Amino acid sequence: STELTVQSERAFQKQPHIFNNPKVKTSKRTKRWYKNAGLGFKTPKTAIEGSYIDKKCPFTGLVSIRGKILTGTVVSTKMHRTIVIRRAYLHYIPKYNRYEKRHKNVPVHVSPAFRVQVGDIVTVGQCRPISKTVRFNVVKVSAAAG
Amino acid sequence: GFPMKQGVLLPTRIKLLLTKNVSCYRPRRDGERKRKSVRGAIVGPDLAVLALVIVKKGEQELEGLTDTTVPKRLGPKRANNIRKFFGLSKEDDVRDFVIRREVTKGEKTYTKAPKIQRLVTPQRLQRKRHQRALKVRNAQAQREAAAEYAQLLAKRLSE
Amino acid sequence: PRAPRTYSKTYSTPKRPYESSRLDAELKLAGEFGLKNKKEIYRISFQLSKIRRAARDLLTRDEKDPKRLFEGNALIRRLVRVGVLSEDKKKLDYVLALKVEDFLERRLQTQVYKLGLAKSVHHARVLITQR
Amino acid sequence: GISRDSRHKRSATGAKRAQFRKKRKFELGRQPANTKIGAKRIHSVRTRGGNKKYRALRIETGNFSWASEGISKKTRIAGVVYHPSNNELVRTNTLTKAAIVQIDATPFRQWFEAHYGQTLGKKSKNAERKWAARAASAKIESSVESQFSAGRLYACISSRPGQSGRCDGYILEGEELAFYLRRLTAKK
Amino acid sequence: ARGPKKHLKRLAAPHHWLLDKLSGCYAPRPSAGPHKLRESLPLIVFLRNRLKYALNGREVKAILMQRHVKVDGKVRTDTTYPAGFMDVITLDATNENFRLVYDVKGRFAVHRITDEEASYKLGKVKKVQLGKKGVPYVVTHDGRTIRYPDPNIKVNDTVKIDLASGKITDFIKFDAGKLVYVTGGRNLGRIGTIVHKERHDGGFDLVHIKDSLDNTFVTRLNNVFVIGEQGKPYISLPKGKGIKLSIAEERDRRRAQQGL
RNA sequence: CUCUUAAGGUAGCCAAAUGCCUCGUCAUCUAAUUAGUGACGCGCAUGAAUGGAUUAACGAGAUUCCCACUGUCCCUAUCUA
RNA sequence: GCCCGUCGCUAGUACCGAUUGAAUGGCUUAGUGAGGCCUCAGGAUCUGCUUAGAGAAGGGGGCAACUCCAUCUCAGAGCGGA
RNA sequence: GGACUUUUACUUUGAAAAAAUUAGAGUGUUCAAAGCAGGCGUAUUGCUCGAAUAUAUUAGCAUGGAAUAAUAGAAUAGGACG
RNA sequence: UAUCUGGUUGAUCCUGCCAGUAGUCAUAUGCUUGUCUCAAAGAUUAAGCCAUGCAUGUCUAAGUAUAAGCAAUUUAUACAGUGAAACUGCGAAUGGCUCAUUAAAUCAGUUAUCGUUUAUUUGAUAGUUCCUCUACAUGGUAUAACUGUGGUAAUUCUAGAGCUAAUACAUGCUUAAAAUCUCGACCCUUUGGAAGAGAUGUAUUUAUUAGAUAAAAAAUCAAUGUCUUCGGACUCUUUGAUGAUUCAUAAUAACUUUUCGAAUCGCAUGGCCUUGUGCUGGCGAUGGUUCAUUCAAAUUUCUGCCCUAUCAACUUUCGAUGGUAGGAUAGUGGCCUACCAUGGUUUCAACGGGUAACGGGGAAUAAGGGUUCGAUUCCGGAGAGGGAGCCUGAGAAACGGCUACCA
Repeated sequence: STELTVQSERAFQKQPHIFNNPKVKTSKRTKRWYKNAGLGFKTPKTAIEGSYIDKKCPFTGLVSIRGKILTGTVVSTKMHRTIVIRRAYLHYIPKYNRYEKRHKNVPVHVSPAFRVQVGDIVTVGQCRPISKTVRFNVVKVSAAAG
Repeated sequence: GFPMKQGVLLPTRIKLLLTKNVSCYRPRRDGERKRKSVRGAIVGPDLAVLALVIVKKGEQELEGLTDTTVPKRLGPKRANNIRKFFGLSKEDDVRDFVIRREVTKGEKTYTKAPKIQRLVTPQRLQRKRHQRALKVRNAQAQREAAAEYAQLLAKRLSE
Repeated sequence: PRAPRTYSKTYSTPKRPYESSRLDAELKLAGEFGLKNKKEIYRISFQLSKIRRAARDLLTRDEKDPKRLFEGNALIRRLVRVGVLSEDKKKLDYVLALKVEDFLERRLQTQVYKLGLAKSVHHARVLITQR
Repeated sequence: GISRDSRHKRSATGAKRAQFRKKRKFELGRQPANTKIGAKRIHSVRTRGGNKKYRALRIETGNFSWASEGISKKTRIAGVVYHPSNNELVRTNTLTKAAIVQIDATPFRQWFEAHYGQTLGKKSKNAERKWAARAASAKIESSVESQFSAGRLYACISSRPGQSGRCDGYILEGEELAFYLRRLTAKK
Repeated sequence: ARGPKKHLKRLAAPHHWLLDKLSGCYAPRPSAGPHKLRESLPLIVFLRNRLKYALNGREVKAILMQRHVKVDGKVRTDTTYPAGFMDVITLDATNENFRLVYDVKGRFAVHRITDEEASYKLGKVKKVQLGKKGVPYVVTHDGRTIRYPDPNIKVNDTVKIDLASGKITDFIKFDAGKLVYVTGGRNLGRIGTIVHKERHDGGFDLVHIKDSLDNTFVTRLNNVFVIGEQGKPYISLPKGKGIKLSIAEERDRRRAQQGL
């Protein structure tokens, strides 16, 4: 529900091997490593001018996007830095030459770069086991309703 | 029938998990441990036999023992191990020192001897010569093609 | 763990066991071609059905169908090579009108007879099965 | 023994699971090397497919690096000060990654005062030539300088002593040191 | 299964060997080697199933143990050695030089090349890597690695190797037009130019193709093996040039060639 | 259908605090039960505000058994005022 | 003519039912806890390094003086390993 | 000229795609069930065609289509295009 | 290969079942049984119990031969043929059997490893090791078989004393040229410069750095690099793969109970000149570190399961969903642990229950659609009386391995 003032956890929050010399006065108080995700996914401003950490962020972090690029609607933002996406479809029963509405809930990691709520069509991408349930990662976010 | 075991203490049979390089057990396959019975290390009256070894010799002679003496069976076989046995030095050529034993057939007796191992031979010295050659030759050749490529690379640029 | 040396059965008993009509016709056949039992007609009745089915299916397709032409003419070329289909009845329409005795006629049995050598199918029977 | 398998867990739905198979070795886990401070004691452990791991379970002296000054010196490691995971590690002085430990400062003293020719907050020709150039570059943080007076430096462990066998770390500089400093007077 | 498997049930073997159904429970099972065991060809199957130079599998070994056979110039003696595409095989004691190269069905045809040409082969590069000590290297489709390559050589480009020195001697790039051999899939055995490569980020680029008959087929980049220029092969193609004809056009070519 | 003497024991309940025979018969609990319980009922002599049957809760009421417990006992000993 | 229910005989089936009924399996609270594995120890027996004193060698190079490497033999004084 | 559906379902055609089984081409196991053989000849040092094809109705991937059926967009203008 | 018929009435037409009919890679049983081809076969009930035998061992020209083995001769006075035993190496994790467990598990098609391990095969890959007077014409110990002293009723039990090998065990030399670095005797004061001293294989661990790009111009601070026409100037200046990375790879400072860098074996018998058993030298074998290949493995994305609500809420017990750090693993991961939040699934059927449930390839039934079946020739899975634990090894939570409890 809320993004900490970075140094909230008992461990110091920093990007691995991104060093800034104290003997060298600059502009930015802290350097910032980010990358381009791939498959033509544009990295957001928030992913750059931020001081959020998230070692599980697609950009700015230590994961990567390969496998399956999915899309479903947001159904639960109640967690912290991960949400629940619903994926609706239609199974085909040969016998009745007809279909039935099925659905799946797919847990996804949501970077602090995106500020997403229930509603919101979202574009997630597969990314190795982050954490038991979670296997995918928010990458692009289509609008809500207004 | 059970054997005493070094330093268990106790004067009674017990069952230990035994392993490789341990008395009272010869492993029938690699990594096979076996729960086997064993006798203590302390002398009781429940002993069938008791091996002793003589340290200091006593006053009188022991007929089966001190009196008689028995030879070793095998003599030295390694180069220096023959040298050490007779006390030779590095340049003494063992070949004419090795132990020979006579074997009688019926009417043609013959002798035999080991096969001085570790012995430095013309062949061995030839092998070290080859290894040396191959190493230096292959190194230079690997530097030949090294610079050869680096110049093939500049002409992907300078042109 | 070997390979299942495959197989299949050759005949097909009738759906209705006692048709005085059918049972008559079957007996007529068994006597003139000199057969041994009803199985020797079931064998051929069954063989006939696939053929008519094979052709029944090919005909439903649009003509000049790559599969229809190959699998049809291949069917027709075989049926003619044995003497069951007329030399110029080489159409799938003409194989659906094919009937049992066409096949039945071409047996060695009714050839040993049909050109001397025997002067009786029952004679022809024993002549074949005695080398 | 220990099994890192996920089968014994529940499903997210909350459903239980019947046991599918017995435990396989290729999902095993082992007990922690809880690496304490003391005379060097390391045992190894045969891992998957040949391969050695090094159970460092007693360590003095690790290899640390003054990051900004570009060098590294092997010190001694005094005790454990803080630990973001668990304070019990601190109390029993236990060396993990992300540990925060006090280390000797004298090897870092002997470098500074000889590299630059200065003393930390109280001849020859080419020696002076070098010092003169290296000057205007050799003033460091006062939050780091004043530490030398005590002879022990705040450092953070970046090795994994249960794995590598090394208790290597890096002396805390920047805001990182600033942060652990703040945490060190709120509680310790 | 507690470890690597060592048997091959004769039914689970690759069909394109054409081993019989009956006559035994097992097939040879390629040893570990240059080619993927499913994409390979044991020497036992060549020397008795494809050449009939042997009957027993015993007499296969007796031939091999005589060192009677080189593969790519090196004398191979493992009964079930896994030879493959672009390989040569040289039965010296009978002046025969082959080259395992594809049928027009999907099989390994008995292609006899000259006593020359067997002094080289081709190689599809798989990766181009910077090795250690700065040295660069390429890896070909038969587990050959050649250090110090032409900087131009990228992935998918083929490579002219010798056969007693390694060493690349010219090569072909992958662009439009080139002459291509399909090495697997529904079009295995076919030959044609290029027309198009339809790249797909994420995975799987397809490569449209056209033969010497204006028939356009498509496969996956993986299956494409460049072997030279339009109408200009860098090796001797087997009979039929891997052109592929329908079952219809097959049947006509049979009955016509049949008789006289 | 009949007689005494007005009716002729219904709904229920039982060897029940009411059953003689009787330590009733069957089942259950036990090694073994004139005990207990569940049943059966031509019930010497059950039975309907002379109240009948059921009943949660309550009981220093009567009765059976289990667990725990223990000098009640086997089998006695020792100590203190 | 058809036909309903009590009542009466025989056989079969399921149901209810004292028995704090019984059996088998799975999962389990509490208490107890084998074994091998990891670890603090222990140290039957083994053993590497170093040092002074002793006996016997050969010279790193001298008219008498000078001084290394290797090997092995017995009182010891240290610090290490299996 | 390459990329290009607001977001889909649908439909076309392909791709990756085990063998056996099934369907089915050739072949005279003497016939057939089978098998994957075999066929021709100076048969005294030979020649030669084969071991096809189709099927997968879910899902994924690639692709031609935009009818039918869903869906988003400018209303306090917090609009589009440059 | 799109078919019906017999039975409710006195008779009729319907509803509607029962009964007949036909097949079954469908099992049993009965009666009968001549030939050819093909050949399933203790699945069902009891993954119930098992006498006895067998089913896993293995050697080349090429690791170890002092058999008091045999053949015998060798040119054989080190050995030399053949070779019991034993050591060393490799295999015993494949196969074969069964279907007990298992219902989102397994399995199938489809992905993923920018998330790991991999004996072996195949292709590559090593001049650096000591040190401010060193074995390299080759270091040091030990053990088996054997010998002899023995114990026990008993077994693939073994004790104590004596011997001797290695590609076993443990040690340990080696190689060219340049260059770049740090420390810096000293000299001469300027644009100032150095004499030689040490360091620089790979692997290990940690930090720092390079790994550039969409199109262009200056100003300075900091430390110092070429130059020229000694005033000041500086051009043609280098960098790979991916859709994407802290990638490949290189560099700097160091770290290390220091990984590897041939003390090995068979054939060959040649060539040089100062002629010394001097120097050079062929074809392999077996090793070896790192990468690649291969045979794999381990996790993994999407979609798909039979009956059931007389199962409606489930999950957080004592991890249930997530976050941060750590530990552990070959590695990702609530896999485990600390701390922190209260999340996670559900009428589109969760959760629970049943299955006489291993999944699939497939099988039976032929209008079509469907119905039923799949222990069982192939693939995947699992198990070896029940559980757990573990040694060895590349690989096993292995059972013709061990350890324990249970039966």
